[PDB]
Amino acid sequence: MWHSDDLDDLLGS
Amino acid sequence: MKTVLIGVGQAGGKLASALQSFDRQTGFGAVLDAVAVNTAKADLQSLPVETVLIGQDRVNGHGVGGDNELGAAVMESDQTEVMSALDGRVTAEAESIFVVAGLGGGSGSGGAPVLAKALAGVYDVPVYVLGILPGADEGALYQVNAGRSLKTVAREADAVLLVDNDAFRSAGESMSEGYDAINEAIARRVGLLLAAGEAVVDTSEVINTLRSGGIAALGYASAEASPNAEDNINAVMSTTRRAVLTGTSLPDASDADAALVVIAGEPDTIPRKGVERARRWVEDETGSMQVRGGDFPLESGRLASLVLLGGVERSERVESFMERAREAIDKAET
Ligand SMILES: Nc1nc2c(ncn2[C@@H]2O[C@H](COP(=O)(O)OP(=O)(O)OP(O)(O)=S)[C@@H](O)[C@H]2O)c(=O)[nH]1
Repeated sequence: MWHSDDLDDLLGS
Repeated sequence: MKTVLIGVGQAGGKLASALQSFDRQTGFGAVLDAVAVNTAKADLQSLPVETVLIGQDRVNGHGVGGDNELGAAVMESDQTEVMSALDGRVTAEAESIFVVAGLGGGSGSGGAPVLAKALAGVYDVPVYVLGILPGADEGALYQVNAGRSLKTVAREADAVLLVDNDAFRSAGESMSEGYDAINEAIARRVGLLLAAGEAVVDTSEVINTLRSGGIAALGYASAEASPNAEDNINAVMSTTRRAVLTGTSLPDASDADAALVVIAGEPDTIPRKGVERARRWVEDETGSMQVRGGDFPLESGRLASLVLLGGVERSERVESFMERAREAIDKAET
């Protein structure tokens, strides 16, 4: 799974 | 899908920068390189990508002022310098090349088809145009430039993925915010499409979707995900519907020859029945006999459907766009 550093959701608005 | 971006003109360089910036920040690494080509020196100086200035012997670094035919001639004369920026940049790892352009301008409009046709005739990978359609309120000159440009790139490129500026609007926005907001939305959409192949959706699914040629559209929509996959069946259906019907980069792009349905999110939250039914729905809605599908596992609190539609036809927006463009020309010829 691609893990996200930083607090912003990749699929966010 | 590992790609090389070449912006042509002001809009093209801006969108190409945003896409590379998205790829870099997320760490996906799908964008192997990015270069902006222009005839306006000031445009190039602000961009964080490699820049190539052409046409100084004709227009002295100050752009071609919406003159499509001057935009084409300069790219003809100076294409070697352009192609040579790509020498050490279109590496062996490249799986495609995107020529990114505003179709209504002078430089992108004129130069994009020329560069697309030059690249298509030498590299083995597909050459795509990421083309920006002018808003319906834009001047006749821009509608005419885009009309001709769109016609030419649809023949010379392997496909033309269209962005309708009118599709991305937010009440109250400043002029520059608007453009940045459009670029950023496009970057996220395209970037995710490019990233899916880098891990799982094979890059070949993207290539075979676009293989039919002509106009393409890219749909996107998202929803909060429940930790339980069963709760997300509706979410998958509805994001997929929205991606195809409202969330598309070109409005009214349902009637397509091919499609690729990517559901993105955490693996545990993506329901089998949701995905199966969502793909089947896309097949019923598009009439396409070539609907492909795959999942993009990524960290998120949400789920999204990312739907690429290849060989788009009978789009009201496209037909409306061409209609006004021909009416401008008819009115202009007199
Ligand atoms: N999505 C997007 N569209 C843009 C942006 N900047 C300009 N456009 C649009 O692109 C078109 C103009 O293309 P542009 O790239 O600016 O012209 P040019 O090719 O550089 O050449 P010109 O100055 O002679 S008109 C217009 O439709 C305009 O609305 C941008 O940053 N993002």
